[PDB]
Amino acid sequence: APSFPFSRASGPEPPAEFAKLRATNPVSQVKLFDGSLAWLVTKHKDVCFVATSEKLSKVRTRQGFPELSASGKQAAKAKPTFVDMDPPEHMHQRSMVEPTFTPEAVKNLQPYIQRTVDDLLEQMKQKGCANGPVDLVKEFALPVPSYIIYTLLGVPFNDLEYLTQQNAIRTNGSSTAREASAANQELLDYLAILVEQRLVEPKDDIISKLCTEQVKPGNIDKSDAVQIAFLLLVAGNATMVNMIALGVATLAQHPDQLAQLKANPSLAPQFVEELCRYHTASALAIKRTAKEDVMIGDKLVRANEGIIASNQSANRDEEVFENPDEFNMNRKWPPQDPLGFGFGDHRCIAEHLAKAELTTVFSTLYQKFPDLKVAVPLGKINYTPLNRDVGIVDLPVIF
Ligand code: HEM
Repeated sequence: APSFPFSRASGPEPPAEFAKLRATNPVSQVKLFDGSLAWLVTKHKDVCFVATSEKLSKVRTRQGFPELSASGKQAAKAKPTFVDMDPPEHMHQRSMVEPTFTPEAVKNLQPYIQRTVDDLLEQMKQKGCANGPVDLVKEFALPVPSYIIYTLLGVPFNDLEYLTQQNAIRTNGSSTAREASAANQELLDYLAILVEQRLVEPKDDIISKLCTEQVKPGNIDKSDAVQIAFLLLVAGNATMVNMIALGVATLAQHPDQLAQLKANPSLAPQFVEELCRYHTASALAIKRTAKEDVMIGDKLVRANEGIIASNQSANRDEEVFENPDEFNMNRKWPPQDPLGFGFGDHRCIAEHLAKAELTTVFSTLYQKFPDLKVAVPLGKINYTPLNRDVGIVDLPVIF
């Protein structure tokens, strides 16, 4: 059995194994970092089944749960938030914070989203690139999702820049473990203090809603509220940064499609749908353990055996998406959903927010900077390490 996670075939490409497995062995065993074996599911139809089957569990203290690193195994010990829950606990807690992420709520947030993107682009203009390229990640891709999610949680304007930097330090590949866990402690301590404040005078933010509607009635206590606020911050932010940077890089590699976006910014939604299919930047989140024996394709998954469902592989499934390895924002979409955001009950709570952010960015970026260009050769883009989720560490641009 091959070791898993697989490495990406190159900087922007998924692992090569998935294509071979989809054609010859779509449900296979892989070897995890700790020698334990797990089942790997690679086809769109089977990913959808894993994501929704009531015989499979996300509870991480069940025997056989497939942790991919040593830190996930100790992370498993902490009191769980709804990302690691099964029904009916899962939706009991998830529904406490879902109101802010509904399509209606996200529609009302659109003016604020546009203003955040506008402001940060204008800052970047004023900084200019008269002394060399600027890092689109640091100047724009990192603060855009960071400022929005922090603001929704209830962080006041003056604290945004410091906390944005701390959260970036958490997941920066060149941080030592001491730097990353200190940045991590910094974030938890700040949220605990903000929870204490909102318990005394609530405002109009997610933490205030949790304090008022759940903590004070006793449905949860303040430490649960900190953990839920922390989950909402860290679950999607690094992914959002990578999607933004990956969109810019992808457009630089497909000049003809960038020219269409420049001449019709209303194509941004369709560009965003294809970006999220093609660059599946969160590909290791759909994991389960089997509560009972369960049949997936021609394999029997025994109870207490772990499953990993690759939505990355599913998004390149030739049986669903014609010419899946071509980036085509003008593609015709089948009936089946792309799985960039997962599937079923656990499907990314922030799907509508994330798409509205991505769509606002790509309908605005090139209207502001019609000559935005990646300043290094495309073969020299600094992608994330090949053993991690696809992403871009830094992206020098001129405009
Ligand atoms: C392009 C950006 C993003 C992508 C591609 C993405 C992707 C995903 C994926 C694949 C999952 C697993 C879903 C499943 O189990 O079926 C997920 C879950 C989740 N995401 Fe996102 N995400 C993004 C942005 C965000 C943001 C901005 C937030 C928070 C503000 C967020 C919060 C969550 C949470 C809380 C879950 C767990 C939901 C649950 O288990 O009920 N994500 N996301």
